[PDB]
Amino acid sequence: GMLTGKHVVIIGGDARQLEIIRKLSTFDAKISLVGFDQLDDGFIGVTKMRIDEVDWNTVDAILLPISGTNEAGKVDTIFSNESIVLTEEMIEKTPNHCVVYSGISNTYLNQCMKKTNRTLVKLMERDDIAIYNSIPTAEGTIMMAIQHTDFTIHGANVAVLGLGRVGMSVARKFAALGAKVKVGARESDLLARIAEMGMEPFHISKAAQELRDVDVCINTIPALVVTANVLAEMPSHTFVIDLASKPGGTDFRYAEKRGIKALLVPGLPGIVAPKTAGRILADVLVKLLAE
Amino acid sequence: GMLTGKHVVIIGGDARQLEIIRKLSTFDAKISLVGFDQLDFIGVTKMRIDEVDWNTVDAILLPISGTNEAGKVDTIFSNESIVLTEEMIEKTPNHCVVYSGISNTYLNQCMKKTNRTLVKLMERDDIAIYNSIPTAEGTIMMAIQHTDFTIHGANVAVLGLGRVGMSVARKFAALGAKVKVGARESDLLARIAEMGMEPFHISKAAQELRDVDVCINTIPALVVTANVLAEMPSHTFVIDLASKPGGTDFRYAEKRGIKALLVPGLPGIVAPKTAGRILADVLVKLLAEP
Repeated sequence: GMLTGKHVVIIGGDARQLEIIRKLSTFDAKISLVGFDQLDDGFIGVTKMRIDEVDWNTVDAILLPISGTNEAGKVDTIFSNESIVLTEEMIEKTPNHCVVYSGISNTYLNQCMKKTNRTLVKLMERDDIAIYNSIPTAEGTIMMAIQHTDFTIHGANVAVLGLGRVGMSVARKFAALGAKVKVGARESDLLARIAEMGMEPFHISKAAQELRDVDVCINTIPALVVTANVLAEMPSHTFVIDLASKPGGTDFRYAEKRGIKALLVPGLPGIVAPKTAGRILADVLVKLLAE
Repeated sequence: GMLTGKHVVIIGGDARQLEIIRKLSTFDAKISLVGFDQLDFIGVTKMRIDEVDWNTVDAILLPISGTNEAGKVDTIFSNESIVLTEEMIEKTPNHCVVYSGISNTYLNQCMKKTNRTLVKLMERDDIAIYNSIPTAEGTIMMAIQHTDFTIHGANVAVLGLGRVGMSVARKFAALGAKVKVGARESDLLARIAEMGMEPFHISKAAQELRDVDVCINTIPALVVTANVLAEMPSHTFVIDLASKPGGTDFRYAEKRGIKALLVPGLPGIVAPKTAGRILADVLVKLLAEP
């Protein structure tokens, strides 16, 4: 009865959340479930409701999707067509010890927490979770690159921008699939690592020169790197997949203008491996809530 | 190795034909295009089937699928109906070669009766191996798309280590799946081991596929039998890449509730430009031979 006597509100999400809802249930947690009216299924301890029906002063924890909220406090859900906004007013009704869990945050969300004096846990800041999550993200990126190109990834020129937690997983998989992979980064240790991985490193400051023959470009850097000048030198058929958190790292307006297909693609793990991704979150959540 | 003086008629096709047209134009072949009135290409003459100067055609290039049993030639670049008849073929010079991917009864019989040579490009080992690449990509794309779990760490079986199977297995292994490959011949079982994968004798499929998440068939024989499917996990996804009717008992699969798909044409679906380039490269060589 790990989570016995604990009350959590689960607000929105995707298929990943189904794994979280299930595990928390089995551990005897009380669960108020918002944004899942389309969810035909039932679970022990789970009560579906509207955000305006939540009993805030008894909630030990608020579980938001990996994406958190938007700048207006709006929470995404694929299990309802209903709008869900998480306000400051709601959060202040919670007990002092109430903790909010997300994947990532933003200014709006960070500001709510700030002013309401509530703790916020951004699960994606845990390098381990971030690394595990890079696996389905890469899978989704590969699936997309294959789907949206009229040529094979095998033998194509592929650039990955950034050799962080995701970039490292993404680049490795394009290479293992037969792409000629080049990775852009600023840090010398990272450029060294790229070389060690048998890939072609380049200093990120030379993107414009280095991307002129690239067929597929995957951005992981959370900053404007795929600028107009970069885009201007790219082949007309290039596919840019931007994995960086909104607004990403691409001049989408310019890409569009010069006819380069560029997409900002979040939530890939929820789309391609929701069971795997969700169970990972569920496992960590059970542990964290049980502290 | 130019094709100057060569007259080729390209009848119908799809996006892969665009790359064939482009190579041939570069190699200076004279090209009559039938069923592309919606197109726009430099160095080509668009026309109707009924307008072709057969008397001077050195080669007829058909879609990968050839024709229907009535001689109909499909195209996505025109609303015009096209049927290649014996009468047309008969008026080509004696040396005229017809190129397709595969053939059928109609085509085989036109060729027999007119005494013209037919080349079925899909039968070539080189073409088969090149095409295995976009096939493997399509397969990976599909496996990723249809599963709620990562392929990384999943149990994946590939049946057959032939032309297609080797490429398919290699790519799932690169993706971090735990890959087992079924084959009959001891040399292929050896190769599977050398590739870092788990081999198993094809005759033990029923037994070895009891814990498989994704099963990819490449064997053009009934190997994913009722007995095999009856032992597999309920959630298993079967992708059958073997030529029709494939190598799976789809009717038992369906009743058993096992997801099983017969998936032809991956190269044309996921990479028609590469598929077209592969065809173009062989075609320029074959077309330049005396």
